[PDB]
Amino acid sequence: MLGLKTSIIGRRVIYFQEITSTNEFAKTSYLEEGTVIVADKQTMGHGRLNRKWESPEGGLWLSIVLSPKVPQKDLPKIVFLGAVGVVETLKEFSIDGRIKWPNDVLVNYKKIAGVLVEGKGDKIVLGIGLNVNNKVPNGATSMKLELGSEVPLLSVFRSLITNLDRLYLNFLKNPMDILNLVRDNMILGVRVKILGDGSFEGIAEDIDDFGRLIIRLDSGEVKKVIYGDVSLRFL
Amino acid sequence: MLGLKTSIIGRRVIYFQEITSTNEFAKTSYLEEGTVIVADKQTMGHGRLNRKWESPEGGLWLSIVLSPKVPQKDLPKIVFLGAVGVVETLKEFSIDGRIKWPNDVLVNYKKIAGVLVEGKGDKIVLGIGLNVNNKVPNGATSMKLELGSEVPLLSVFRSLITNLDRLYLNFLKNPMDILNLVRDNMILGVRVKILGDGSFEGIAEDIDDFGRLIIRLDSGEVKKVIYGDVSLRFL
Ligand SMILES: Nc1ncnc2c1ncn2[C@@H]1O[C@H](COP(=O)(O)OC(=O)CCCC[C@@H]2SC[C@@H]3NC(=O)N[C@@H]32)[C@@H](O)[C@H]1O
Ligand SMILES: Nc1ncnc2c1ncn2[C@@H]1O[C@H](COP(=O)(O)OC(=O)CCCC[C@@H]2SC[C@@H]3NC(=O)N[C@@H]32)[C@@H](O)[C@H]1O
Ligand SMILES: [Mg+2]
Repeated sequence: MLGLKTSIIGRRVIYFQEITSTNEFAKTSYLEEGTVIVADKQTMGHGRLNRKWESPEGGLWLSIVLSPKVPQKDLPKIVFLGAVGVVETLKEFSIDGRIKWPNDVLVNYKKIAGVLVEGKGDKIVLGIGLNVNNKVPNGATSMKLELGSEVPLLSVFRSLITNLDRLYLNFLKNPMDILNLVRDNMILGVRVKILGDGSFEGIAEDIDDFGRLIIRLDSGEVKKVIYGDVSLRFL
Repeated sequence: MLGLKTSIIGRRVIYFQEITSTNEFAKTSYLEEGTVIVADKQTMGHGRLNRKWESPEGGLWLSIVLSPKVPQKDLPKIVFLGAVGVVETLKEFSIDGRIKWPNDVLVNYKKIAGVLVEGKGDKIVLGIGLNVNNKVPNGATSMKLELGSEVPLLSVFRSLITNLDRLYLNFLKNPMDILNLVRDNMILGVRVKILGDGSFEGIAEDIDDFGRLIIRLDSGEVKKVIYGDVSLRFL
């Protein structure tokens, strides 16, 4: 009854009033590619590492099941599909979102969405959390806060699924295309701090052909950061 | 992201752009009580006694998994929950839906919806097919044809699910209650022909305390029809 016209992503959609985590459900259950897992709220929303993702009602919390027949080298770009897709849907709603490497979407520097990719077996789970009408943690923002009025969640859902379906289909044919869209939509030419041990600081110059953030330290040294137990903070 | 507020029916919803039959999928798959299976269109939709059910895009084709904790004697009343639920939704949209024993809902004697209940052990699948905006076979009707305008499919879904949840919750507590609702909404006091092992004609006067259709033949003889391998036709 949703009448989705997408080719792959959205062929099936499993909705929950409540759930622990759409990402967890997605990787522990057998699902055909393109299946979307979505819930009104998550009791155990997951961020990177052991971080929690606040998932109260009013937001868009979903996971998509993928099984891309592309070289292993390209898989790390899946997170960018989610991020660019969010940016595209925000634009449709007249909101300018900017990507903060490697998985965040910011609006005027406030986090409005986060992307979490997990790969179990030949299956890949693309998780996306977008604040729409829900209240958010201090420092974050939502579509409702940016526009001044509630946005129909289903309208956002349809827009995002349509955008992701297109990005994904192109990704399967032209896997390097997404990087271009990312460069044109991410925060660069600014100073950042790379936490963790070996912690350093420098200017985020660009992302390379593998999706690595290229940083120029004050000494002129160039480091290439791969995203994992990695965290980027502005300063 | 649908934001359903029902207690049981609709705790989860599995949507398909296309499927063979929601009733088949619901009977076959391991699903929790309250889970709703809905598809834009069915390729192998069916009615009773191996009959085909046209399921083109525009209609509401869904199945609900239930595990009614009531005496085995009350299970046959489940089909009425479906029919009454549809009638209420139709009335909310100002369409005069009336129940035709045993599983149909008509508008001016033209079928607009059919209910098919299929029986496992502790699991019951409540299937409902309601013509909304889809083309229908000659002699049938749709909400769109009745209203002279297209109706938002999602609004009909929300209405029906809300009604069914309330009706189901009450059924668990008072299994006899639905019979009153069936009586106030069923086509009665008219001449009907019952088809089973042979056939006979008479006035459909009412349903009894077991949901059996009471027929009064011209001889004054009273027969009690149990819905099974039988068919009812108006003269
Ligand atoms: N609702 C919210 N809005 C903005 N920021 C939030 C937020 N909830 C938590 N945060 C902050 O963002 C950080 C997490 O950032 P990270 O970069 O590590 O992680 C993320 O940004 C990924 C979030 C992925 C969420 C989706 S929801 C659908 C699916 N199911 C799941 O269980 N997860 C995925 C937290 O440590 C918080 O400080
Ligand atoms: N779309 C339609 N609208 C009105 N009448 C139809 C119709 N499609 C078929 N019919 C007629 O209705 C008869 C079927 O009547 P019955 O009383 O036996 O059976 C029914 O009326 C039950 C139909 C149940 C349909 C739902 S759709 C969701 C779920 N998944 C399924 O596969 N089935 C259920 C057929 O033999 C046709 O003559
Ligand atoms: Mg019938």
